[PDB]
Amino acid sequence: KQYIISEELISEGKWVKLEKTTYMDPTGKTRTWESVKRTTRKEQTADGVAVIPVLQRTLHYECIVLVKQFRPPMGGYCIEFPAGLIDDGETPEAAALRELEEETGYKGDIAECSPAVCMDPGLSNCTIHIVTVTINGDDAENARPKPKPGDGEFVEVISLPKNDLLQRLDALVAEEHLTVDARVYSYALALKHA
Amino acid sequence: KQYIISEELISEGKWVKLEKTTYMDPTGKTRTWESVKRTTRKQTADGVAVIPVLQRTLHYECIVLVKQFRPPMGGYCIEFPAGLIDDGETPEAAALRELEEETGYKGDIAECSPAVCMDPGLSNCTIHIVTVTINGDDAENARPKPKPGDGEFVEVISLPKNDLLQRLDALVAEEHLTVDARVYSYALALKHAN
Ligand SMILES: Cc1cc(C(=O)Nc2ccn(C)n2)on1
Ligand SMILES: [Cl-]
Ligand SMILES: [Mg+2]
Ligand SMILES: [Mg+2]
Ligand SMILES: [Mg+2]
Ligand SMILES: [Mg+2]
Repeated sequence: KQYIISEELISEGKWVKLEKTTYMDPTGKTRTWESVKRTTRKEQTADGVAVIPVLQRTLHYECIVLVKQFRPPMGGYCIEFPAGLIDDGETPEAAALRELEEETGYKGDIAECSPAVCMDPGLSNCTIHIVTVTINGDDAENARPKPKPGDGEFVEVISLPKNDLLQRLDALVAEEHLTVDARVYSYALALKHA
Repeated sequence: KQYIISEELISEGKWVKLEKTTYMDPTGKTRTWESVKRTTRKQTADGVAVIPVLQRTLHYECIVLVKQFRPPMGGYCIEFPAGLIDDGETPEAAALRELEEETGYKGDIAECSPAVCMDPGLSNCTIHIVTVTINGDDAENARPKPKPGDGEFVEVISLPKNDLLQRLDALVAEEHLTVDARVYSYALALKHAN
């Protein structure tokens, strides 16, 4: 029934643009919407990846590896899955493994890769693949992992046991000014609910 | 250590604005970021998203989701029921309200998250995730009445909780829909639990 009629550029930065979207509603009426897009998306199947990194070690409970960094749009520190945009010609899986190593120091093994999923679809066209990766924390490569932050990247690693993730996140929110990502929270909630 | 120095308005629409944020990086170097914000924030958060657990005796427990055309996406998306919080509305009340408007179901609040971020490298947008149970055996949830506001057009899709990820994957492959990242994250964790 519904579909896009036109997309008009309102304003274009280096990284983000705003568009006036005209679309057909299901009654047959023409309507508009204000849409955010990135300018960096080329032939990739999504803008980025987010990594669900399950750190596995003998005689340890599994941990979910998270990152904390200052996010200028939020004006503060956020706890998130490791994540980055996909380079031109790069696969989602390669992007995931690369960002996970850059942000955390860990070398993961691919487990699964989602289809492109939408970040905030009432506002933007932005999409990611969520890539689940296991980390063999008994491997010597993963013994004392050091982040390789890029230019302007400043990332702290937080590994939380999977079996208590929601409470551990809540404890972090209680003891500090910082925001948990909605995908991380959704993941922690389902772990409780299961 | 890092903080915001100033925010420059680039473009302001009715619903969304684009800003250039100046911030201090941890090395002491001043840097810029392009940031999106909504023009509607008042509240605890921009919006709510509802995790609606449909409980009917002798049936599988279902998660109730919604399918809508999303103009920024140019396509249809599957999401948790959700909307913006009305000025002077509590998150819990916004959750029950949106759930009724979008699905027709009348639910009970189980728990409510702190404000969590939507896409923190792009925007300041935040929501509360509100877990709600729905007694599907009550008369008020027999023939649920969806009350769409002006221009909203929503289809309701209930999927079994214990199979959610496989059911979503199927909807993507066969219906060319985009699943929301929070929904996908929830589904993954249901599989990853234990
Ligand atoms: C973001 C975002 C949300 C909307 C939206 O519903 N816009 C409407 C509805 C009625 N008018 C006059 N504009 O557009 N962009
Ligand atoms: Cl529940
Ligand atoms: Mg990153
Ligand atoms: Mg990165
Ligand atoms: Mg809605
Ligand atoms: Mg509504």
